[PDB]
Amino acid sequence: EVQLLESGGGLVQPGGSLRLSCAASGFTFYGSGMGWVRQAPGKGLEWVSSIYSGSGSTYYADSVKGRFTISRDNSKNTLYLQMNSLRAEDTAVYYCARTSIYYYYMDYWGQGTLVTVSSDIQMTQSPSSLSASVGDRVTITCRASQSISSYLNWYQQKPGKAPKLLIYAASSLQSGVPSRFSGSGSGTDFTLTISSLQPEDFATYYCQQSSSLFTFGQGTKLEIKRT
Amino acid sequence: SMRNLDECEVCRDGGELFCCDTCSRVFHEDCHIPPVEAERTPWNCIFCRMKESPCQESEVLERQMCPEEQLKCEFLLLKVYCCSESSFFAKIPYYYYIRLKEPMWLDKIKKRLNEHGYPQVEGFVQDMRLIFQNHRASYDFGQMGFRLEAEFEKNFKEVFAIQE
Ligand SMILES: [Zn+2]
Ligand SMILES: [Zn+2]
Repeated sequence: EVQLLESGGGLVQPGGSLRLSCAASGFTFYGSGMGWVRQAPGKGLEWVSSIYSGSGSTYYADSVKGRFTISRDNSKNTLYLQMNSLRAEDTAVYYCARTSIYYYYMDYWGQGTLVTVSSDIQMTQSPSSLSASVGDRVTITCRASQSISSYLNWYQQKPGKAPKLLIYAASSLQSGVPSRFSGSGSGTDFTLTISSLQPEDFATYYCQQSSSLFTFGQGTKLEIKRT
Repeated sequence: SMRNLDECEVCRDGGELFCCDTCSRVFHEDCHIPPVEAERTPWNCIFCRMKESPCQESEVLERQMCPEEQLKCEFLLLKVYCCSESSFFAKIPYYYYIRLKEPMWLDKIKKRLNEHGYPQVEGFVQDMRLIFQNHRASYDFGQMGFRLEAEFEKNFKEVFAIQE
């Protein structure tokens, strides 16, 4: 029932401008925070901008400051990102994501639209890469530059798919997510744990702090062992 | 701004007031529970947040005070403080210096809850209930507290979805 559809992505000459829109349905649009998250081909997730209640409550990455302008029209249930002075750094798939204000997590993601061109909180994720077997106990960990209380989310992403929320509020299991997944930690140090690894759990896992703006972990690829 | 009131939602007084990003309610730093962090990006009050959240009582109390449980108790304590009777039960009880299970008052529960001093929901709910038990066993005070108690117990059931 909930749907986010992005559009406006395409080819631009460097220095040029582009306008992304995301059409939202299946939820009260004005009641929800809305974000843009991009991903370069093969690379990890990077928060770009999110808007809450109007133009007074807009937030941008240092990367895109004074260059991108986020906006919303609640009457048309649409989110916009105006993109100016475009670099190659900017070539990426731009996801439209809904931020629930319950504990500031992104529970709904669009397909993403592709743009082709011609003193924040850091999040370290150990290990970078992991090889495990079906049935094994997996523990990925996130450390934060400074304290982020319990404002820590865990996401799964699989090839050709949008990120999916596993854990919010450091240790709360998102509806639908299997019970083998569990989060722990508060302050700086956090842990995602899979009790009995399953074939479908082979994926990339990103953590994300919500405390002040959003910053994603580098990601952790969980791969099968040899037989 | 034109979209926020000029009286603190809890105590209806002026001074240093912090605007909720979504609703019109505004708060003194310490009037909101938990205290206002204007640092945040953005700041939403606990009512607007709890509005966007997604069984026997024995179960609820036994629950460890994890980030969600802690928020719900903070939500309940803010509602207690928003009731006009909160004044009476905020500080040391009047009876305390006169010549009874344990002296209890809202500011004591507020400090403990803000300090994460309750390991379970039970610790919070029991302290809240003790205020009224202690009250009942004294003096000439009419229905003072009847509303504060009734209100808490309605909200407690609703927030943790206790049996009908
Ligand atoms: Zn006040
Ligand atoms: Zn509010």
